[PDB]
Amino acid sequence: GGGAHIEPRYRQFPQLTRSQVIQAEFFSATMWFWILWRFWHDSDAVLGHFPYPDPSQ
Amino acid sequence: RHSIFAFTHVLIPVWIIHYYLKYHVTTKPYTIVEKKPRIFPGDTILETGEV
Amino acid sequence: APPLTLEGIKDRVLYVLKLYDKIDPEKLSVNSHFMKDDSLDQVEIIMAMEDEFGFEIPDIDAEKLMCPQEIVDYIADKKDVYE
Amino acid sequence: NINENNPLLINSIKRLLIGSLFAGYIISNNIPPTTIPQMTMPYYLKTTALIVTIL
Amino acid sequence: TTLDPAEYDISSETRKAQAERLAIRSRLKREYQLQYYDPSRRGVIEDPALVRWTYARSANIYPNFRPNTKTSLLGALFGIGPLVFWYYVFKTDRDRKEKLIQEGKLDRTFNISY
Amino acid sequence: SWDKDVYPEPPRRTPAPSPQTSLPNPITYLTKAFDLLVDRPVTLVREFIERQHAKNKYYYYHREFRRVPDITECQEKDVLCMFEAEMQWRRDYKVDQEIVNIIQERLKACQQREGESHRQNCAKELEQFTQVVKAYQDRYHDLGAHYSARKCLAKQKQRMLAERKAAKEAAAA
Amino acid sequence: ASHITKDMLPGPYPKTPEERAAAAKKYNMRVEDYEPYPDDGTGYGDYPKLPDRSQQERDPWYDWDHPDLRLNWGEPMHWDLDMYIRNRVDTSPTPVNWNLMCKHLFGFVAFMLFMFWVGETYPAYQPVGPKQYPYNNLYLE
Amino acid sequence: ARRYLGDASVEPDPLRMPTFPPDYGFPERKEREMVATQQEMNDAQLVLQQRDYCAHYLIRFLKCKRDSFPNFLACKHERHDWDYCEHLDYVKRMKEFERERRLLQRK
Amino acid sequence: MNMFSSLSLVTLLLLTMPIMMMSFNTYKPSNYPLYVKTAISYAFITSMIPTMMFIH
Amino acid sequence: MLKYIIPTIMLMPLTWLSKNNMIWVNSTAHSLLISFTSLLLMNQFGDNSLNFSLLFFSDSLSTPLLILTMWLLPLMLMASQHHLSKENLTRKKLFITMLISLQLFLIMTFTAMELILFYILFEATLVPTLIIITRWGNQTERLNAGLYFLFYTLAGSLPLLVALIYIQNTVGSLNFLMLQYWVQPVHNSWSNVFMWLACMMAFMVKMPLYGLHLWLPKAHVEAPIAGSMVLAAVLLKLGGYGMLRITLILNPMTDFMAYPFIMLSLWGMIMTSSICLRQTDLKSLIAYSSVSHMALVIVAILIQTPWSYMGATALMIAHGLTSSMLFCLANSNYERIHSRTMILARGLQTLLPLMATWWLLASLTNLALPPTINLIGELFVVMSTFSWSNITIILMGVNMVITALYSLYMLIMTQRGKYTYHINNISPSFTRENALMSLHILPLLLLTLNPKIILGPL
Repeated sequence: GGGAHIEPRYRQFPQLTRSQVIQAEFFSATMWFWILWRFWHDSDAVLGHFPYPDPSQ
Repeated sequence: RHSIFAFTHVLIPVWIIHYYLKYHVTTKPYTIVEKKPRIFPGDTILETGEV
Repeated sequence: APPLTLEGIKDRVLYVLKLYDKIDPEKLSVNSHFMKDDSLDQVEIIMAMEDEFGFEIPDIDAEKLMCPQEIVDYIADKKDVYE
Repeated sequence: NINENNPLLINSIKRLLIGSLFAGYIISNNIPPTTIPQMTMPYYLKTTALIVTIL
Repeated sequence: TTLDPAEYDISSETRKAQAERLAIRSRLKREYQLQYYDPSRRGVIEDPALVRWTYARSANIYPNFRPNTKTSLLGALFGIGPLVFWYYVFKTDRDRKEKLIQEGKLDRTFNISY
Repeated sequence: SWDKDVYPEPPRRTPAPSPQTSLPNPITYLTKAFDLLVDRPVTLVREFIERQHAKNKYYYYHREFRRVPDITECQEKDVLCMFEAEMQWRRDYKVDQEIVNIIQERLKACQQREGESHRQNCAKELEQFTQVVKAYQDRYHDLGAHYSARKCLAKQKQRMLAERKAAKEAAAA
Repeated sequence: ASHITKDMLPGPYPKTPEERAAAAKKYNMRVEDYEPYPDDGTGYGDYPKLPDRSQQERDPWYDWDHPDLRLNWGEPMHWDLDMYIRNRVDTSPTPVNWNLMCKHLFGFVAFMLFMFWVGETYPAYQPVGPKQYPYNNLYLE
Repeated sequence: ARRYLGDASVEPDPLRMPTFPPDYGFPERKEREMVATQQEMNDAQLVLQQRDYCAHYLIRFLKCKRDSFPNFLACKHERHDWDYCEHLDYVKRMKEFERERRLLQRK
Repeated sequence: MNMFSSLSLVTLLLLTMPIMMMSFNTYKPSNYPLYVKTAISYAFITSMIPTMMFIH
Repeated sequence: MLKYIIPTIMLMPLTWLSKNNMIWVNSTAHSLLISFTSLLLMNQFGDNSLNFSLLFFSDSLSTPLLILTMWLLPLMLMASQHHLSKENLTRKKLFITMLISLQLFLIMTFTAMELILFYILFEATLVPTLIIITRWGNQTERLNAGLYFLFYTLAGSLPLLVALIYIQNTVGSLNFLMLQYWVQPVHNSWSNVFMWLACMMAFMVKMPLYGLHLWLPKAHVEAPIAGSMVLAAVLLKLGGYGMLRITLILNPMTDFMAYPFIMLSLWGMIMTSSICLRQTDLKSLIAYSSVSHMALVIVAILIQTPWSYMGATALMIAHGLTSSMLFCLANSNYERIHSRTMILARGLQTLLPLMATWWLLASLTNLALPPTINLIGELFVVMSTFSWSNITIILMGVNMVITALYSLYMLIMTQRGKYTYHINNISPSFTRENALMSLHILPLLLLTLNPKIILGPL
C-alpha cells in the first residue's frame, strides 16, 4: 500500500534486513555469560551432610 | 522540551498532597503509625550499648 | 496490510495447470472446461487450492467449477478484489 | 509476507529480557530473611527432579 | 449425551414423491424477498411466526389448560414441596441455637456487634 | 489539637543507620535534594495563609445540656416526664458508642507499633478492652430490643432481670 | 390486526389436516412429519395445535446454511419449533455417552484412602511391624 | 533442657517461654544446652520460629546486613558458619531414630 | 519519613490525569497511546524510591 | 410540609389556562423550583425527633424518603412526550393534571403524622393510576388487568379499618405515633393472632410475595404510552413503607408466627428470579427482577434488631432509581421498533453507540459494584440474617448469582449482526432520548460520595 520495506514472496526465502541479526547474536551470548554464576561460584548443595547419624553410644 | 509536558504532569501535584499531610497530622490524633526500631546492639540514639 | 489485485489469481489458476503432472502445459489458459482433460477430476483439480488457498470449498463450488475462468470469477467476489 | 522490523516491538522485548534474566537474581540477592532453610538434601533424594526434566 | 444425533440414514428409493418440501418455504422466501426488496418500506416485517409464538405461549395456555389429570396436579410436588422442607429445616433451627443461648453460654464476651 | 492522655504511645526510639562502608549509598543523595523542592511551594504558602487566616476570628460554642430527672419519675401513663427521660436515656447512649471507638484504636496503637511480639506485650488492651465490651452488652445493649430503641421501657427491664433473676435466683445468693 | 388463526386453539384433533396448512404452515399438506399432532400429550398446559414442539430440534446452531440465512441469524419466515434455549446450545460430537470422567475422578478415590496415611520423610518404610517406632518412648538417661 | 515449671504471667503466644523453645529438645547430648538472651529477644524485633539454637550468631549475622547498606553480601563465610551451626545442630538431632531403633527395642 | 508513603499517593494520583483529560478540557493533540505511555514512564522511578527506604 | 402542597396545587390551574404547545415548557419550568424548597427546610437535626408543626406533619424525621418523591414529576413529562402528541389539547392537558394530582396525595403521604389520616391517604392513590391504564394505554386485555389492579389492594386493605378503629377505641388514640409510649404487650391467643394478621397482610399486597403477585406483571406488561405512569408505579410499590411505622410497636413480640413470612419470601425470592430467563417480553423482563430484590427487604424488617434497618432504608431507593432507569431504557427502543418483544432487537450496538454506554452502567448497578448505594445495603442484610442462623447466606447469596446472569442476559442481546430488516429505526438517539436517560446515575453515584443522609434512625 504505502511501503515496500519487506518484499512479498513466493517461497524463495526473502532475506532479512541484516541488522536485527546483530541484536539477535548479542543476547545469545550474555545469557551464556550467565553460565559463569551457574557453577562459578554456585554448587548444588553448599550444606554439608550427615554420616548416617548412628553413633549414639 | 520536556519543559512543561512533564512539569504539568508530575511536578505540580507534589506540593498539594504534601500540604494535605502536614495539615493532617496536627488535626487527626492518629498520624503515621511507624513501627519499632528493630535494633540488635545499643546505639548512640540511646545512651546504653549492647554486646 | 499487503493488498491484492486481479493479477495474482491469474497466475495461480494458470500455474496449477502445469503443476498437476496429469495436465500438460499445452492446454487452454483460462477456459479449458475440464471435460477434455467423476471424482478426483472435480475435487482433485481443486484439492491443490485446498492446500494453497483452502477456504473449505463449499458444496456449490463444484458445479460451477467446470468453466475454469468461472472458478476465478467468484473468488474476486469472495476475496474482495480491487475496484 | 513476514516482517520483523519495528523498533516499537524491539523496545519492548529488549526491556523485558534484561529484567527477565536478572529477576530472581537481584531481588532475592538482597532481602531480609524470614524463615529457616532446609539445608539437608540426602543421597537419592536431592536433585533428581532436574533429571525428570531431562528425560 | 444429547445426542447421538443420527446424522445419517438410508435412501434410494424411500418416498420418491416426498421431495419439494422446499417449495413450501421457497414460495414464502419469494414472498419474503419481494417484501424485503422495495424502494420504500421504512418499517419491520410483520413476521407472523413470532406473532403466533409468544401470544400462544404467554397467553392461551390457561384456556388450553384443564386439571383433568394428576400430572397437571403434579406441581404440588415442586412448589409446596421444598417450601415445607425449608421450614422443616428452619423450625429445627433457631431453637436448638436458642436453648444453648438460654441454658449455658458459648459466645465470646466481646460480641457487641452482631 | 487533642490531649495525649487520650491517645498514648511509647516514645519513638529511632536508631542510627550505621553505614560503616566507604561505598556510595543513594540515601545521601535523596534527602539532600528533595527536602527543598517541597519546603518552598508548601511551607511559605502555608506561612502566607498563616498571616492571612489570622485576619479575623470566628467563635463556635460548646453545647452543655440540662439533666434534672434520671430514671424512676414518673407514673405509668404519663407523657411530660416520660419525654425528658427519653432525652436523658437516648443521649446517654450515643455517648456510650464512641467511647468504645477510643478504646478500639487504643488496641490499634499497640498492634502497629510492636508488630513482631504484638501479643505477649502491652499488658492492657487485650484485658481492658475486654473489660469494656464485656461490660457493654449487658444492660446497655437492648438485645434484641434495639429495633424499637427500648426507650426507658426495656433498658430498665433488662436491669429488672439483672436484679430479680440475677443475683437472687442463684439459690441462694 | 391479524385475527384469522391468530394463535393456536383447543386441538389437536379438530380436523388436524385442516390446521396445517390453512394457516400456520408448520406442515405443507399435513404429511411433513410436522403436522400439528405433536401436542406432546395434552391435558396439561402444553401446546395445543401449537405450531410449536416435538418437530426436529435440539439445535439451531448457526451452520453453513446458505440457501437462506435460515440457521439462527437472519429470519427464515415460518419454521418456529422451540426457542429461548438454543442461542447457546449444540449438536453431537464424535465421542459418545461414556461417563469416563467419574472414573477419571476415581483416580484419587484410590488415593482418598491414601489421605489417611502419614507422610514422614525419613527413614524408609519397612512395613512389617512395630519396629518403625515413631514417637518418644524413653527418657534421656 | 527447658520447661521446668510455672509460667507466671498470662502472656499468650508463648514468647513468655521457660528459657527458649527448641525443635523438640534436647534429648541426649547435651541434655541442657541453654540458649541465648531473652531481654533482647523481645526488644530487638525477632519473630517466632527464630528463638531456637544458633540465635546470638544470627543476631550478629543480621547486624552487618544493615551495617553495610549498599552491599550484596555482608560476610559470605558467616552464612556458611551460621549454616554450619545449623547443620551440626540438625545432625545432632538426626541421632534420634538410630537411638529409637536401638534403645526402644527389647534388650 | 512523611515522604515514605507520600510518593505512593502521587503514584496513586497521576493515573487519573489521562482520565481527567478525557473530558475534552483543552486536551492534547490526540496521540493517546503515546501520551499514556509517557504517563506511565515517569511513575516508575517514583515507584522506585520508597522501596529503598523500606529495606533499610 | 408548611407550604409544599400549597405551591404545587397552584400548578394545576396552569395547564388548561395556558396557551398552545408552550404547556410543556411551562410545566417543566415551574416544577424544578419546588425541588430546592424540598431540600432546604428538610434535612435538619435530628435527635428524636422533628415533630414538624402540628397534627398534619411529623417531618419524615427517622427516614427522609421525600426527595425521591419529587424528582419524578419533572422527569416523566419529558418521557411522556414520545407518543402522546396525537390528541386534542384539552384531552392531553387532563393527562397532565392527573399525574400532578398523584403527587399531592403522596406529598402529604410518607409523613402523615397519624394513622387515621394514613389509611385515607394510603387509599388516596389507585384512582389516578387506574384511569391511566384505561385510557391511552396499549393494545387490548387492558380492562381485566385494570380489574386485577383493583380487587387485591382493596381486598387486603379493608381489615385495617377493622384493625385501627379497634385500637382507637381500646387504648388511647392513634392520632400520634409519639403518644405511643404506653404500649401493652400482646400474648399468644386465638384472637390476637388475627389482630397481628390484619395488621400485616395488607402491606404484603403492594410489596409482593410469592403469592398474590400475578397482577404485578400485568400493569407493567400492559402499560401506558411509553413507561409514563410505570415510573410512578415504581414508587407505588416501594411506598409500602408503613410497616416501619406500625410493627415497630403495636404487637412487636409476636415472632412465633414470623416464620411462614420469612420462609415464603425466601424460597419465593430465589424462584421468581429464574422465572424470567425464558420470558419473551422486555417490560416483563425488568418486572420480575423488580420482584426479587424488592422481596429482599421484607426479611430485614420482620427480623428486628438494627444493622437491618440500616440497609433496608437504602434498599428501598436502590431499585427505586435503578428500575426507574431501566424502564427509561425500555421506554426508549419502542418509538423506533413498535413491538416490545426483545428477540426482534438483534443487531443493536452499532446504530446507537451513544446510549450503549448507558446500557453498561445501568446493568452495572445490578452487579452493583460495591462502592455504590446498592451493595452498601445488601451487605447489612448479610450482617443481620447471618446472626439469625448460618443457613440464610445460601439462598440469599444465589440471588446475587442468578441476577448476575439475568442482567447480562439482556446486555448480550444488543450485540448481533446484519439486523435483517429495519429501514425504519434510523434516529440516532436525539436530545430527549439521552438527557432524560441522564439524571438517574447522576444523583445516584453522587449519593455514594457521602452516603450519610441515606440512613434511618436506626
